[PDB]
Amino acid sequence: HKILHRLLQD
Amino acid sequence: HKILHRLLQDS
Amino acid sequence: LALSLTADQMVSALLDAEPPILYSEYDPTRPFSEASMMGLLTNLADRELVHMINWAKRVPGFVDLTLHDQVHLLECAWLEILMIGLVWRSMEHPGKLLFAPNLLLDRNQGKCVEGMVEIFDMLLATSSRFRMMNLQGEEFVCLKSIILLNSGVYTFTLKSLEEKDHIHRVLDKITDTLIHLMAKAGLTLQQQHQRLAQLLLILSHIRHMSNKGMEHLYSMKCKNVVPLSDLLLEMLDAHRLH
Amino acid sequence: SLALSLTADQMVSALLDAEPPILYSEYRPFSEASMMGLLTNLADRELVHMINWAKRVPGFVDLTLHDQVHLLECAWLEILMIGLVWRSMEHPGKLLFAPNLLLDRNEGMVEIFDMLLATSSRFRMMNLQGEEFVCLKSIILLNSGVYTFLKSLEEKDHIHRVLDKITDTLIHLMAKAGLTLQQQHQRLAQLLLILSHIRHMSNKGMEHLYSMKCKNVVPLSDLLLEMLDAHRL
Ligand SMILES: Cn1c(N)nc2ncc(-c3ccccc3)cc21
Ligand SMILES: Cn1c(N)nc2ncc(-c3ccccc3)cc21
Repeated sequence: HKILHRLLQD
Repeated sequence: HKILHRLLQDS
Repeated sequence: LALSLTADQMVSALLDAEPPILYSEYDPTRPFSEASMMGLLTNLADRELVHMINWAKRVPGFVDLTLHDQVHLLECAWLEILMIGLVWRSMEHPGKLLFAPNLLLDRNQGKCVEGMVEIFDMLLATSSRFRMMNLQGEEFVCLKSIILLNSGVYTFTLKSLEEKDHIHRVLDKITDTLIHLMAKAGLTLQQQHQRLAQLLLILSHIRHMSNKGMEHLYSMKCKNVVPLSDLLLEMLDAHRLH
Repeated sequence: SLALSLTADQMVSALLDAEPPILYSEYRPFSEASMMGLLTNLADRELVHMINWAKRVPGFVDLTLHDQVHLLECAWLEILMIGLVWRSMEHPGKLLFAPNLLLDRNEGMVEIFDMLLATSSRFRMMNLQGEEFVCLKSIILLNSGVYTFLKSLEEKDHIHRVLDKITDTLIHLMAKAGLTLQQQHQRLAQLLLILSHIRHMSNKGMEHLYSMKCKNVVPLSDLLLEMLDAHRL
């Protein structure tokens, strides 16, 4: 679960 | 450095 | 949609999405070390990335894409994006790099970071170029948006070719926008496409500054010179580097 | 001076006229060492030729030798790659390194291979024209190393003037092919932006060529070695 991926949903 | 130098003069 | 945006709406959005200039943790009580300075840049970048992500989302067309794709574009362009910003804000600062309002360095100062100077020279060079052409803000954000869509599009089953094509359509609008701008700037037709060429050619050197930037970072990493954020680690990773 | 007096069509005819020959490779299965041998053997020979084409790139002989050296030291691998890409176009899923050496993606060079193939997929999807390709190729030569440059300011000035010409020439080409103004600009943009992807493949290959170097797995010519020397120094 890459960091960037989650940051791109917040 | 130098081979290229000499090719660019070759005629 | 981004394709029904006009030129002037295209420009308004981008200027409106622009990130803030962030300050460095600059501690003027000690002299720089290699480790310290690098710390400062990696701390700054780390914080710019978070804002960057939010900027990308406001780049027209960009939210139309799957997360995996957004992830990829960003992983490809992040350092180009940081460097083109740095160059831009360094514009009016001849001989210096304005990483932050409190971190304005010259080629003499990056001295203590092994291998940084070459990249410093390049960036100051790009800045003198933008200065000499008189790069405008409206043109800068266009360039910056181009870099984000472009850099990783080549490196993109059936939903793939629609996504590609989508990005190409969007890049075409920004091209239309760059031209709009120059026309409005009172440029002749000839000067428009000459200018458009000069700026797009500048991206080549920015891709190039990035690649050298990346490899230098990997070596600070591989030397345990500076701790890198879990985000930095991951973005440097993407470049599967060595 | 003479480069700034050429016409759109004289520019084009001079560049098609300087176009290098498609050289051949060496004529069982491949070892790692054997494969890269052919590539670097090929590349070396192609270098000798590329130097002669550069001298016939209008504007190029106007410069000093330091500067041709520097331009060629920066551009060389980009030049090679856009040739392979251009030659590979009409062979979907393959790289035509030479007529006898036509490979598919079937250590580390695979990522590079995938990029070159994508570049060729692009050129294909755009239907790049030959006249367009030789222009792009000259752009690469004059562009790549000018940033990293009143003896000097004039020379840059010169190269940038030559570059606008090649760009005028690219536009001629597309107006001639009957595209609208909007489409000339879009198109011009699309082709310049590929150069960014080419500069990127080249920076990557340079590093891969640097490990294949440190490895002594593959002899490299004294030229090939010096040209790789320039990218570290
Ligand atoms: C030159 N450089 C390298 N080698 N690694 C770097 N990481 C980040 C930056 C950066 C961070 C914030 C603003 C401007 C530049 C610069 C870097
Ligand atoms: C990726 N790569 C490495 N590492 N070393 C290389 N040497 C030559 C080429 C090459 C030569 C002619 C056409 C296209 C590529 C590519 C190389």
